Amino acid sequence: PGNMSFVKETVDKLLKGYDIRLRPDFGGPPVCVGMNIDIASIDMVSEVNMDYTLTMYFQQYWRDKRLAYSGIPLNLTLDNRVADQLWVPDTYFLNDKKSFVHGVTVKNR
Amino acid sequence: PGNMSFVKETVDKLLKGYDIRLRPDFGGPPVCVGMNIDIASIDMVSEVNMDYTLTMYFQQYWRDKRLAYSGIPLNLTLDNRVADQLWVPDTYFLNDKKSFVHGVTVKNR
Amino acid sequence: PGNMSFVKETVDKLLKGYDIRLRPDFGGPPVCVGMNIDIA
Amino acid sequence: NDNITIFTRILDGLLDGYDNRLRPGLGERITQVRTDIYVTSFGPVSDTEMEYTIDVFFRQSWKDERLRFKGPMQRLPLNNLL
Ligand SMILES: *[C@@H]1O[C@H](CO)[C@@H](O[C@@H]2O[C@H](CO)[C@@H](O[C@@H]3O[C@H](CO)[C@@H](O)[C@H](O)[C@@H]3O)[C@H](O)[C@H]2NC(C)=O)[C@H](O)[C@H]1NC(C)=O
Ligand SMILES: *[C@@H]1O[C@H](CO)[C@@H](O[C@@H]2O[C@H](CO)[C@@H](O[C@@H]3O[C@H](CO)[C@@H](O)[C@H](O)[C@@H]3O)[C@H](O)[C@H]2NC(C)=O)[C@H](O)[C@H]1NC(C)=O
Repeated sequence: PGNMSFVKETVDKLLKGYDIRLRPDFGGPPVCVGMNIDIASIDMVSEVNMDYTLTMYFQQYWRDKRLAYSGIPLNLTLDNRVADQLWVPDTYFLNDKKSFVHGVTVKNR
Repeated sequence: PGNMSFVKETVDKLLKGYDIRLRPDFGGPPVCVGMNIDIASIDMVSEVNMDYTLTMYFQQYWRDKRLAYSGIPLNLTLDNRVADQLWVPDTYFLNDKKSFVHGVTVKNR
Repeated sequence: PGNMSFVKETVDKLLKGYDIRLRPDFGGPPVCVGMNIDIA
Repeated sequence: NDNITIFTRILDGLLDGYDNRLRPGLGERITQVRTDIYVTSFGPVSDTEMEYTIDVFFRQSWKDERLRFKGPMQRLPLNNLL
């Protein structure tokens, strides 16, 4: 019943004052980003182009103390627009030639 | 006073409170969108693709009682960026495979 | 002066009240636009 | 005359404080999304890339309790910018 307002204000309290610019524990010890990949498929492998095309689900885990909450026991899934309101690691693929994130109906985040 | 400031305030009064989320005469009789076309060219026709490429000037014409103005005899022409501040028909091409509005210099609207 | 603040408050006074929707000398005579091209 | 005003008033009063980061029924229920497809055209199929193109209207429906409203009419076609 009142959970909706409770969780809304919880999330607002988390984001209010949150700075995108600063990584977790800025100035302190480094943040540990754990990663998983689930390979969907490998597309053409090209000798002529000396490349291959890969499609995958790519996941990253880290802990940010600024986002801790206690009133709600749920693992809270949020609409993907929140990613623009949070710090996320700048991981990039050093040997890629051309790549894109999928957006079939909404951007796949 | 003066045409420049007078026109500015007239347009502001038009757009003040203009709800783009409601069509003209919302709830009432349908709005009649008259339209006409000037074809620039049919660029290519392909049997292997079963398609053809068409370039055209596409125009639409409708009343919006909210945008009626008085005291100015001119037909006001505005910068195309007003198009993002106005309601416009959801017209689309059912058999279109791929299309774009031209954007060199500034979007062709 | 060369003060950057002086320039900032000058530019802001140009943009304050500026309306992108209206062409220069709106209602008046046409705007003369001079084209020029350098072919690359 | 008045409907285009009372509905802007209603809608503005319908999503003030509305949070789109949250599911409808986030805390209490599973969200049943009724879905449907109309295949406008099928194909072409590509043997060499092992793919096929399909063109569809993709239709979804669900109930969001935040947005129930009372007014002179029972269905609103809203601009997709909403
Ligand atoms: C929210 O997500 C967390 C993610 O960590 C879930 O934590 C889960 O906790 C359980 C209980 O410790 C873990 O179970 C594991 O199971 C085996 C034995 O079956 C054992 O090898 C491990 O020691 C461990 O206990 C589980 O791995 C862990 N993660 C997941 C994905 O289940 C938590 O349950 C979630 N909470 C809710 C309410 O959904
Ligand atoms: C503002 O634009 C409107 C059009 O949106 C202009 O009104 C149109 O003016 C023309 C003359 O310039 C009228 O044409 C005449 O119409 C009849 C047939 O209806 C015919 O007997 C004549 O041969 C002549 O073509 C036209 O009817 C009139 N209305 C429309 C809907 O086109 C108006 O002049 C513009 N005003 C300014 C100040 O630029």
